[PDB]
Amino acid sequence: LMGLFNRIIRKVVKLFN
Repeated sequence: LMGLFNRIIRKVVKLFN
Protein backbone atom coordinates (compact mmCIF):
# COMPACT_ATOMS: atom_id res chain seq x y z
CA LEU A 1 0.00 0.00 0.00
CA MET A 2 0.93 3.71 -0.20
CA GLY A 3 2.35 2.94 -3.65
CA LEU A 4 0.17 5.72 -5.02
CA PHE A 5 1.73 8.20 -2.68
CA ASN A 6 5.29 6.88 -3.04
CA ARG A 7 4.91 7.35 -6.75
CA ILE A 8 3.68 10.89 -6.13
CA ILE A 9 6.79 11.52 -4.01
CA ARG A 10 8.88 10.99 -7.14
CA LYS A 11 6.40 12.87 -9.30
CA VAL A 12 6.74 15.81 -6.96
CA VAL A 13 10.49 15.25 -6.75
CA LYS A 14 10.38 16.03 -10.43
CA LEU A 15 9.04 19.50 -9.63
CA PHE A 16 11.19 19.69 -6.51
CA ASN A 17 14.39 19.15 -8.47
